[PDB]
Amino acid sequence: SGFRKMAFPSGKVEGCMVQVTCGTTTLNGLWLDDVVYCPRHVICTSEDMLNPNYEDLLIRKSNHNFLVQAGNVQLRVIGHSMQNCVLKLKVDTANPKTPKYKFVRIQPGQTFSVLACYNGSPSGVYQCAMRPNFTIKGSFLNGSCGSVGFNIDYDCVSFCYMHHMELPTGVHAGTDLEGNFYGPFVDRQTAQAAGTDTTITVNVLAWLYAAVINGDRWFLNRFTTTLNDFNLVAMKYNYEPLTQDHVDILGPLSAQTGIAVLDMCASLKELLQNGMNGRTILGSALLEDEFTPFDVVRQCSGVTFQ
Amino acid sequence: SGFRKMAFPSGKVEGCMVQVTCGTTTLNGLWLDDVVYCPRHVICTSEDMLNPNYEDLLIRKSNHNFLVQAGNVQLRVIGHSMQNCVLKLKVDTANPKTPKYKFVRIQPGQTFSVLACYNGSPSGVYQCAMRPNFTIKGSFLNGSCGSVGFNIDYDCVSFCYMHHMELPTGVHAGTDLEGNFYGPFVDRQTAQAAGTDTTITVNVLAWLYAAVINGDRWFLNRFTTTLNDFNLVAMKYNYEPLTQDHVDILGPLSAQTGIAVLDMCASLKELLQNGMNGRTILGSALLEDEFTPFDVVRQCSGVTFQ
Ligand SMILES: *C(=N)[C@@H](NC(=O)[C@@H]1[C@@H]2[C@H](CN1C(=O)[C@H](NC(=O)C(F)(F)F)C(C)(C)C)C2(C)C)c1cncc2ccccc12
Ligand SMILES: *C(=N)[C@@H](NC(=O)[C@@H]1[C@@H]2[C@H](CN1C(=O)[C@H](NC(=O)C(F)(F)F)C(C)(C)C)C2(C)C)c1cncc2ccccc12
Repeated sequence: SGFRKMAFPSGKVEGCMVQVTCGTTTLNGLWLDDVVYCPRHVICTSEDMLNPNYEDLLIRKSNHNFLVQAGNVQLRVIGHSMQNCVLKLKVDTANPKTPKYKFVRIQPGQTFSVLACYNGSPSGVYQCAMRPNFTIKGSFLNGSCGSVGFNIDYDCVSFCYMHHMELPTGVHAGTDLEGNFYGPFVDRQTAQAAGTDTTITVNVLAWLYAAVINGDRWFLNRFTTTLNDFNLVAMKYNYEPLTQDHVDILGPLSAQTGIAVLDMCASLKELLQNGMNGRTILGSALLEDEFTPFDVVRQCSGVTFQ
Repeated sequence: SGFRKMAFPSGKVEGCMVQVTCGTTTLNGLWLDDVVYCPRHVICTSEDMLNPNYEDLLIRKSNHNFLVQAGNVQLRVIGHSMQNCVLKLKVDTANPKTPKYKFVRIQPGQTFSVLACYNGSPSGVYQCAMRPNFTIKGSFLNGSCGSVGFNIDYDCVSFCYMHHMELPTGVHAGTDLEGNFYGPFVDRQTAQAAGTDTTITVNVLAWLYAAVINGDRWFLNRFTTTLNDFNLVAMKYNYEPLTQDHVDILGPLSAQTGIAVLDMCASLKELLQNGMNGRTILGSALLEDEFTPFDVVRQCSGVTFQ
């Protein structure tokens, strides 16, 4: 038992991280087979990143303007192209550590692990969710651009996120691995801001099931509610609506605990209307929304990856 | 910016995890050079683990009673011995993935990363602290015995923890890598229980500094206090005493924020006496004590590992 915000083992991704330098900008790249992926704003300078034209900036570059460092070895760039907001740097060596991988785009509400990197060297790993407003509440400093987010499904790394920028509220925005931003953010230095967020209702319910599984039951009650009457309460507390597909996804957890999904919604209603009254759930005094039903089954049942 | 509970990249440790089977018990082992380390209770059976004599149990075992699985390869055990509560299984192959490593024993209050494993396959990574009562609040199921806790200092893995058991409150107990338990726990199935815990004061203060660095300042005040008058409040709220060495360790963070350590203690006093009044700090409605001053400097400055 116990419940922790748990990331995937990062080894398979560590072997893909490299350092990309262009001009006086250094950031991280992702080396798979003979391609290095990195944020296109690497080709910009301080006065470029105000309002850049990336097609213009890139045509003025040469293969030799890109320095790729794989640990303490020199990768020769033999080609370069832009794909949306990422650069693809063709190099003369295939990464021998290339795992089986996919490029997938995730939904707000889903989670992934982040391997934060600086100068191509991995620094730490942690678990994030894609917020409903398409930002992520990450932990990122100067130099961290190009760190990636991923999930692991058996032996295959599904890359879903590459870091590009920090917004004024301290949250982070980036792209999928085909270079398409999550949310309405652009890789240029405007006054852009996050925009209003919501709480991920199905995840909160999943985490309440994790708490029951781990022995926290004080918030349970004999009450029930209808889906429609629950969603009225959700809207007022800026939770997002619960759908029948969410109820279905919570079925296994419902079955395992014997607590009907709509019964747990009634528990959530009461928590939203009364608060917790000085008590905690799974070591938190807040309702946690960054665990999916999958994450909970994973950790409260024990699946591995090879 | 941002602040996350961040673990070390796990790759260097993933390459050391193996599966150890003896009888009908399977758990995890740690393979360094030509030795596999694992909890000694692997040699016990259901009726053995009540009150075992491990010297008796081990003399009745042979090298061939230990099955060591390194992925999908067979390691031949060529020797076995007991060192306190761990077994050392001499195998006929040195682990080619052996990192530079040390065996260190940590202090309550210090943190480490855990690579939870099942059947020798790594499942997830997360960050824990050694509680003042020598337990850890981990996330561990059947089969997870022998997963290890570690820190990384540049390229060298300092192993500090190997998992042995879950206590009735759902918290976890284990040993250092020389087999000596943390705390007053034994690898036998008694009625043993955690014992009373305290909050790690210096860590809370460090985390308050992380919050200031990240823009949370609402809990700051013009008040100050003396170390003695702070420690009077700490005792009443079951925080542990703050020492002058703690004040010194918090110096860099103090300097960086311009908030004197004793000023931040006065802020902590007020938080303990008034609570937070519906506000949050770094996304928490509780005072967090599982980040050390080092962890905070690490994440709010950006050190890597190679
Ligand atoms: C990458 N290592 C770094 N981010 C950038 O360099 C991007 C890049 C340039 C500015 N930028 C930013 O993240 C923002 N800028 C913005 O315009 C904003 F707010 F997103 F709209 C700054 C935080 C630097 C002002 C362009 C082309 C958008 C990076 C990544 N994560 C965190 C972080 C923290 C501090 C400095 C740089 C950071
Ligand atoms: C290892 N994979 C497993 N732990 C054990 O097998 C140890 C081992 C036997 C019993 N044990 C336990 O962790 C406790 N037993 C206790 O006696 C206690 F509470 F610690 F005092 C049980 C939780 C199984 C009752 C001995 C020799 C102490 C393990 C490790 N982590 C979690 C976990 C959860 C469920 C089952 C087994 C678990």
